[PDB]
Amino acid sequence: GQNMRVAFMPWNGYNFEDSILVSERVVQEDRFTTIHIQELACVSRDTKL
Amino acid sequence: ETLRVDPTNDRLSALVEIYRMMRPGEPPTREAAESLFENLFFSEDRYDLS
Amino acid sequence: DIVLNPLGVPSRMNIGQILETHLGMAAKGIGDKINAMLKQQQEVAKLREF
Amino acid sequence: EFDAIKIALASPDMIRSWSFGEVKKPETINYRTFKPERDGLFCARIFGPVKDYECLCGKYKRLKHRGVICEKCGVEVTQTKVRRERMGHIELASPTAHIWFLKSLPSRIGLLLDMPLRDIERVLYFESYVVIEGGMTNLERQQILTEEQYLDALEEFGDEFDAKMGAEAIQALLKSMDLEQECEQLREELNETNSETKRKKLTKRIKLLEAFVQSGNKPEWMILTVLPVLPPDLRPLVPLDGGRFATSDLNDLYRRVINRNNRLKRLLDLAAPDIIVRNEKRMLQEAVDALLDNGRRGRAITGSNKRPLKSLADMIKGKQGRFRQNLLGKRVDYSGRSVITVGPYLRLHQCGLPKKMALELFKPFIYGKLELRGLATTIKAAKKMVEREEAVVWDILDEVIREHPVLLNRAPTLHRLGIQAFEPVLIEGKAIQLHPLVCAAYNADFDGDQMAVHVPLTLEAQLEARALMMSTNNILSPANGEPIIVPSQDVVLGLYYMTRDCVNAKGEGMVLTGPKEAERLYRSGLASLHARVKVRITEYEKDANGELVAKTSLKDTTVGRAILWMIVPKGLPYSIVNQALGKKAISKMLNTCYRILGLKPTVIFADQIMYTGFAYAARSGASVGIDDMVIPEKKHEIISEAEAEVAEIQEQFQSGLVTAGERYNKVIDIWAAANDRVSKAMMDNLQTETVINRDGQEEKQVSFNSIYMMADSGARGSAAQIRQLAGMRGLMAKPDGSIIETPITANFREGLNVLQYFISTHGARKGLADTALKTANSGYLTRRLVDVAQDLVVTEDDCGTHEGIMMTPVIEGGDVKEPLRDRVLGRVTAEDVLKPGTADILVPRNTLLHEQWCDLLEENSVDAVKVRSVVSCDTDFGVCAHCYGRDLARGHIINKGEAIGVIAAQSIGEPGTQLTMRSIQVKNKGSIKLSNVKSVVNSSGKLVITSRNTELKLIDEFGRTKESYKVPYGAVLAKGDGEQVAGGETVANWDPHTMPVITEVSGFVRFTDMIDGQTITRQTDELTGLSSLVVLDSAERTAGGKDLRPALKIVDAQGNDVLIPGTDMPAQYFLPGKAIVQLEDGVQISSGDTLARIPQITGGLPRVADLFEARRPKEPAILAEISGIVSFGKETKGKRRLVITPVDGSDPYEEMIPKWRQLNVFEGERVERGDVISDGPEAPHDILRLRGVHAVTRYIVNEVQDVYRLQGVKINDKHIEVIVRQMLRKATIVNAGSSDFLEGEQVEYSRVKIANRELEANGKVGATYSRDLLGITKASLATESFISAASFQETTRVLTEAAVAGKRDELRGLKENVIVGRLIPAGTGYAYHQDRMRRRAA
Amino acid sequence: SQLKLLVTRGKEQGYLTYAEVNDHLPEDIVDSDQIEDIIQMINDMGIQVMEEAPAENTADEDAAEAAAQVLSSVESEIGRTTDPVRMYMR
Amino acid sequence: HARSTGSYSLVTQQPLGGKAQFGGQRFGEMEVWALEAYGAAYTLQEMLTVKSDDVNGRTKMYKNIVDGNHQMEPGMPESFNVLLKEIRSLGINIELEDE
Amino acid sequence: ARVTVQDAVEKIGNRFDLVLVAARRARQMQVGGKDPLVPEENDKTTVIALREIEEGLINNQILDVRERQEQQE
Ligand SMILES: [Mg+2]
Ligand SMILES: [Zn+2]
Ligand SMILES: [Zn+2]
Repeated sequence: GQNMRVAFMPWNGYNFEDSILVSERVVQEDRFTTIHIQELACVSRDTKL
Repeated sequence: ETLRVDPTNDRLSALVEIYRMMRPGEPPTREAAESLFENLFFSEDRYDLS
Repeated sequence: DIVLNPLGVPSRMNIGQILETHLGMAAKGIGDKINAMLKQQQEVAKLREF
Repeated sequence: EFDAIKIALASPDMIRSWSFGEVKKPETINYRTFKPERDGLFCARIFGPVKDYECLCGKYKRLKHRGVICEKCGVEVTQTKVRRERMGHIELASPTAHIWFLKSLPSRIGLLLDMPLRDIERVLYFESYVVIEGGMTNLERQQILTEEQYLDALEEFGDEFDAKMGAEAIQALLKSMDLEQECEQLREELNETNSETKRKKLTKRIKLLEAFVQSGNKPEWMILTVLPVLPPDLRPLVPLDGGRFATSDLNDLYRRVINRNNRLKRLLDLAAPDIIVRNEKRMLQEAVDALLDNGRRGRAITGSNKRPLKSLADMIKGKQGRFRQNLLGKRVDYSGRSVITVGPYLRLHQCGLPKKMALELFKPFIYGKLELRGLATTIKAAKKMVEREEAVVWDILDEVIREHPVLLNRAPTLHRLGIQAFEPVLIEGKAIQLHPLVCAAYNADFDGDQMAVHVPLTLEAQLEARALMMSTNNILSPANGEPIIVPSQDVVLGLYYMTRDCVNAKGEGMVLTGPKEAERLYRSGLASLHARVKVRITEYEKDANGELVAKTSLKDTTVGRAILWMIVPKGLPYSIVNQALGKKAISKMLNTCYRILGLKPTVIFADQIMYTGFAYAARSGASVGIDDMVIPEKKHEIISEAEAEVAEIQEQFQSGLVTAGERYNKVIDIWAAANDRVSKAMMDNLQTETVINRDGQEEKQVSFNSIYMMADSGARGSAAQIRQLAGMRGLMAKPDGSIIETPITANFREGLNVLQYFISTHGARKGLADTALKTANSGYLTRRLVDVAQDLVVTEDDCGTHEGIMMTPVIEGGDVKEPLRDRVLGRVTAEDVLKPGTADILVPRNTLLHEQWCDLLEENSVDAVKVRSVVSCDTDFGVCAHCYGRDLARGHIINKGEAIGVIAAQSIGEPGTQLTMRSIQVKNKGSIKLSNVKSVVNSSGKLVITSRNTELKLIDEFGRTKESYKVPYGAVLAKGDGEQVAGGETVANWDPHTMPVITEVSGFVRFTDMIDGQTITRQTDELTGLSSLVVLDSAERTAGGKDLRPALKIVDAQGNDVLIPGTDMPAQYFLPGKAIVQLEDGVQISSGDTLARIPQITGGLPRVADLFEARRPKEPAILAEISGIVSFGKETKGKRRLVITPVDGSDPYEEMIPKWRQLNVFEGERVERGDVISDGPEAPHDILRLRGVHAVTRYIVNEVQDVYRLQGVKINDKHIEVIVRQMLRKATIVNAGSSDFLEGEQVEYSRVKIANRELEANGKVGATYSRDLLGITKASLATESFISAASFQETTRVLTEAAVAGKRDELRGLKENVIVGRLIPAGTGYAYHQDRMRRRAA
Repeated sequence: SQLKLLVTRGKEQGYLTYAEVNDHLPEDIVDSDQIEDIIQMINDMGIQVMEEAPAENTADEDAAEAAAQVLSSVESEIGRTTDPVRMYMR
Repeated sequence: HARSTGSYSLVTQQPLGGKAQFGGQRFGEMEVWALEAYGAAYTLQEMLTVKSDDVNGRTKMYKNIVDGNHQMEPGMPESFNVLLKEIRSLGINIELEDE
Repeated sequence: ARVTVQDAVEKIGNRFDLVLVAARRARQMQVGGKDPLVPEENDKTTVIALREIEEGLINNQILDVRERQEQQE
C-alpha cells in the first residue's frame, strides 16, 4: 500500500459511517493508480453458409 | 450375554449370515462365503491399513 | 492526505491503528530531520551522529 | 379475460383434441442438414415452422402465402413462435397407469377400488391375475389369483372367467365400476353399522365416492392410453458454438418411451412368447413413469453423466420449479446496481444518481423527448446522438429526470422500508449517494455496500412511488409509531457538543438580546459555545384552538443552546434544547415536533438538525488518541488482592476443607467482584474533571474526554466497550459453555499476551458462526408467518361489535415495566371509560385514543381500558378499521385495502437477528390489597392463606397497583387489607418447603383410619422422640389399610365429631401419603392449626417459533376440566383417579393423573374450570378450551412479548393479534343443531358463524361449536386455492388432490394474483377487484 | 412390530439415525431398492434419516395412515421386488 | 451496472442475468412482500409482467414510452403459460375459465 | 417537486383512492389532451394533477361530472 498522512476527526459528514475523505494531491501524485490488463478474443469460424 | 443371544453355533452359519447381510438374497455357499470373508479383510489387494 | 472518522475506533476495539498512527508520525519525524540536514548540505559526521 | 382456473383429469379424447399430430419416430433432426425429421420429436408438420412465414421445402417463403399447407411437406406457413404452443401425442400400445394417481400415499386408485397398494402393484407388474366380474361361477370380484391358480381354475370352467393381468386389468376394474350403486350400498350399510371404526370407514369411502361423482371425472381416466407431448420450444435442441448441441433431458425420456412403444408394437405382430411381451410391457410402464416423475418408485434414470434425468414433475416442483422460482423472483428491465456513498448535502426526498447510469436507465424516454423537440428526425438518429453523448442530450436528460422517482433497495429486504422512492440528482462518478438519515431504515453503512435502483414506467407506478413509497412519507416505523429518521452518530456528537455547558468560559454572565446575538458573538470569537449566559427567548405555544400565542422571557442558557434554538420550529417549547441533548433527547424532540406540528415541519426540522450537527461536529475537531484511554491507578492493587484471595482459597481447598465445586464458584465470585471494582474505578476516574474557575476555587464537572464524550452522548459505543479499552478485558468462556476461572486482566491499551489472545479467538469465531444461524432462523419464521397471514386485509369500516380486550399495565412482581399509555395508544375503545368516581363517561365510545386522550387518562389515573381487538372482530373474510386501530406508520386510522397481515409478519420477523437464545418485601409504599383470598384468624390474630389463587397488590394512594405478588397457599400475612406498609416490610413469610395442612376451628383430632403399622408408621422423632406418624401410600401401607383412607376429622371436647366449621360435612381433612403428622394421635388443636405438613422456559428465537407453532409443554400443567368438588377412586391403576362431581351437575369427570405428579388440591376441595391441579408449563390449547379466546390471545402476546422486551426490542401488540387471529380460525362442531353440518367435523369459523346467523334470522336454531387452535404451519396448510397452495406446499400432492376433486380456482388471494400476473386485491388494486365482483354478481 | 418399534422413537424424538433404522429394520432381506422404498414410506409420516444424530411437521394424517398400513404390509411381505431386471431373471 | 433493455433467455424469455449479458436485477419474494406492505399494486404488476417476461406486452411498453404515453397493457406472464403447458403435458387438464 | 402529499390525502380521504384519481387526471392531461386547472410551473403531469387535487379543483365526482357532460355534447 501507501503511507498516507491521516487525521482523525469528523469533517462535515463526508466520513459518516465508514466513508473516507481524500485530498486531490493524492489523486494528482498517482499514489493509488493501478494498471489492469485484459485480453479480448475474436474467433473466425466456418458456418454452414 | 452376547453368546447367549448368539444366533450362531458354527463358523459356517456365521459366514452364511454375513453373506446375507452383505449381499442378501443370493444362495449361500461354503466356498463362496469363506472367500467373501477372507477377501473382505486379510487381503492385500482389497484392504490396506497404511 | 486523508481524514478518518474517530467514532469507528471505540465500538470496534482495534486501537492498533492509533498506535500505528503515532509510531508512523514518529518515524516520519525522524525522516524529516535527515531531509533537512541533507538539503543544508551538512557533513557526514553530523548525519552519522543523528 | 379469464376469471378462474379449473383443473381435472384428462380424457383420451381431450388429449387427442389438444394434439396437432402423432409422434411415431424417436428422431430429432438430420445430422448434416440439422433440419427437423418427418415424424420425430422436433417435426415441423406437427409442431409448426422453424422460420417465420416459410415452409421447410422452401416453395412458400413470403408472408403473402400465410395460412397454406405446402404439399411437398405439409408444414403450415405461419409464425415460428407457434412452435412454442402446439402439443403432440403418442398412442401407447398398452394402457399404462399414471404414477401420480397410483403412488400418491392415499393412492387414489387404491382408495377408489378399496384395494391395498400391494395387490394393485402385483397385478400391475404381471405377478398375479385378478378377477373382473367373475360372474356366477364361484368367483369373487377383485380376487387375486396366482398364475398356477389361474391355470388350474381355468380347468373345469369353460366360462370366460373374466381374469386379466396388467394395467388393462386395472382399467377394466375401474371401467366396470359403478359409483352411484356403491354410494347406495354404503348408505344402506351406514344405516345399521353403528361401530366406530366401521362407520368411520363407511363415511370416509362414501365421501370419496360422492366427491368423485361431483367432480365429473371417470375413474378409467387414471390409466393412460394416449400420452401428450410437450411443444418443442420448451425442450429445445439449441446449437452451440463449435458444433456442440445442448438438449433438455425431456428429449431423452420421450425417446425412451417412443423406442419401447415401437418395439412393443413390432413384437406384438411377431407373436412372441408371452415372457417377452410381458417384459416389454413392464419396460414401457417404467419408461412412462420415468417421464412423468423420475425416481419416484424406481431408483432413478441417468443420462450420459451419473446425474438423474429431469422429468416433467421435476420442472414444476422443488425450490427451483416454476410454481416457485420464476413467478415472483425473476430478473427485471430498467434496473441497475452500484456502490453507495454518503452525500451529506442532500434533502430527505433526494438521492444522487450517476449521470452514466441514468443515460442508460432512461434511454427510451430520451429518444422520445429528442424526437418530440425536433433534435432528431427519427429514432435511429436519436440512438446515434445519445451514443455520441452530444451536449443537448444532457439537457434533455436533466429534463426527463426532473420529477421522476426511482426506487432504491438494499439486499436483505427485511421490512418495507428496504425499498424507498427518491428524486434523482444527476452527479458525476459511479457511486450512488444516499441521504444519511435514511441509513437506519436500510441497515446500510458505507464500507462496500451496494444498492439496486429501479425506475417506475407507468403513470400509476410513478404516482404510487410519490404518494406511497417516498422517503418523506415514511418517517415512522411500522412496527412501532416511533420515528425511524433520528440522527445517528456524528450528528449526535455535534449536537451534544454544541448544547453542553462548562464552568468558566469566555463571555460568561453576559446578557444577549436573542439567538442572533449569541451566534454573532461565537463566530467573532468573543464567546465560547459553552458559556452560561442569559438570553431573551420568544416561544410560541398552541395553548388555544391552534393560535400559537407568543411568550418572551429571559432564559438562562449557554450560547450553543441559543444558537441551536434558531432551527426549532415555532410551536415547540424551549426546554427541549435547554439540556445536554444526547442521543435519546434528539429522538424525543423529533417525536414531539411530529405529534404537535405535523409532517412537513418534521421533515424540514430533521434536515436542519442533520446540517447543524455535521457543521458543529466538524467545528469541535473531536478526535481519539492513546492518552484518552485512562487506566485506573489502582488496577494492579485490585488484581493483586484478588490473586491473594484466590491463592488462599486454593490452598484451603488443597487442605480438603472446601469441595472443588464450591471453590470454583468462590473463585468465580471473587473475580467478578474484582472486575466490578476495576470498572467502577475506571468509570469514576474517566467521567469527571476539575476546572478552575469563576473565583479561583476547585470545581468538578462532567469530563470532556473524547472517549467519554462519545460514550455519554450515545453517538457510538457503551461503557462495556470502554471497560475493555481502559479497564480489564474481563471473564471469558469455554467451548463447553463453562466460564474459565482466571480472567484476562489486560486491556487493549496494554497488550494481550499470546495466551490471552488464544483464549479470545474462541469467542470471536463462535460469534461469527452464530450470527449466520440467527439470520437463517429469522428468515424461516418470517416466511412461515407471511404464508399464514398474507391474505388478511382491512375490508370494512366498522363491524359494530361491542367486545374487546381489557388493557391494564403489565407488572412482573415489582415495578411496572410497561405503562397503560404504550398498550392503549392508538386503539379504539369498546366501552365507555367511566371516571374513577363512577360519575360519567370520560371517553364515550368508538374513540381512537390519540395522545390527548391518553394524557387525559393519565390525569384521571385510570388503569383499565377495554379496547377493540382484531382477534374478536365480527367481519367476515377480513377485518374492520375500528377493530384494528391506527396505521402506526402514517399516524391515523387505517384505510380499507391495507395488507395488515404482511405488515404484521414483517414487523414480527425483522427484529429477530437481534434476539439471542439466553417472601414478599413490599418495596414501595401503599395500601396492600388482596384478591381471591380466603383466611381465618390465627393464634396471634395474624391472617392465614386459605386460597390457591390468593393475590396481593400494593395498591397505591390513587388506587393504581404498583406491585403484584402471588400469595403462596398456607402462609400468614402480618398486615391486612387497608393496612399501609413500608420498605422491606415483609408483609408475610412461609416455609420454603413442605405445604402446611391447616384446619379452621380449635378442637381435638381423632386419627380415624390413621392406624399405625397399618395405614401409618410410628416415625416418632428418633432423637427428640416427638410423635411423627407418617401416612403410608397404598404400597407403603398394609393391603388392608391400602383400601383404607387416612382421615384426621376434628372432634370437640364433648367427644362429638366436629363438622367442617360453617359446613354440615364433618371437619375431616384426609392426609395423603408422606403427610408429616408431627401432632400426637387424638390430640386437641387450635383453629386452622398445622394438622400436618406434607413434604415439599427457553428463550430467544426458538422460544418465539414454538410459541406460534402451538407446541404443548412437556410437563403440561393440569387444570380443572370442570367446576365441582375434587375426590378420587381406583388408585394404583398406573394412574391415580380424580373427580369433580359438579355441585348439582352430573358426570364428576375422571382423569388419569400420572402418580409421579404432585397435586395442589386436597382430596376434599371445590374448584372452578381453569384452576391449577398439578403445576408447570400451561398448554395454549387447554387455555383456549377452559378459558375463552380472549384468555389465549392474552397469554400468547404476553408470552411472546417477554422474549422481545428482555432484548430491548419494541413492537406493537397489534401485530401479534393478527397472527393469533389466523391461528384460531377453524371451529369444531359440537351439536349439528338445525344447521347442515355433521358433529365431529372441522369447518371455517367464518363459515359456521354466518351459516347459523342467517339461520337464526329464519325460524331455526344455530349449531354449537368449540374453537380450535392451530400453529402457523397447519393453519397455512388450510388454503382454499390450489395455485396459492402449490407455491409453498408439495406441488405433487396439491395437484393430484385438486385434479381428482375437479377443483376450481378463483383468483382472490395475494399469492395467486402474483403468479397469474394481475393486480393484487390489497392496495391500489383493491378497487379493481371490487368492481370485478360487482360485474360478476351482475 | 420391529417397524412399529422404529416408529416409536422416530416420533418420540421427531428424528432417527440411519444406523438405528437399518438395525430395527425387519431381518426381511431387502434388495437395496426395497430399503429405498421403505425409507420414503417412513418419510411419508415424516422422519430425518440423518446419517448422524440431530424443521417442522406438515404431513396430512391421510398420508400418515396410508404409510402406516403399507409399512405393516412390508413386514408381512415375502419377496416384493420393484426391479424389472430382477423380475426378469426370476 | 445499468440496463434498460437487452437480450433475453430462450425458454423462460426473462431478462438475461449479469453484466457481460448486461442482465437485470433479481426482484424476489422479500421485495414482493415489501411492495405488498405498501399498496403498490401497479408497480408490482409492471415488475412481474411488462418488465420481465410478458413478451408482447414489453414491446408495446417500449413503443408507448417512445410516444410519450406512459401506459401499459400487461397481459399474462410466460412463466404461467409454460406452467400450463407442463401441467397439461401430464395427464392433468388445467384450463382458463371463460369470464 | 412536492416533498409531501399530506394535503391531497386529506382532501381525498383515502391514500389508494388519491393514487387512482391522480393517475386518471394525469392521463387525461398528457395523452388525452387537456389544459391544467392550475399554472404549470415546469411540473410533470403527475405533480400538476396532485396539486390540483390539493386545491379541491379535482376529485372523482368532479372528473365524472365533466366526463358525462363531454359524452352528452
Ligand atoms: Mg457493510
Ligand atoms: Zn414444402
Ligand atoms: Zn371489527
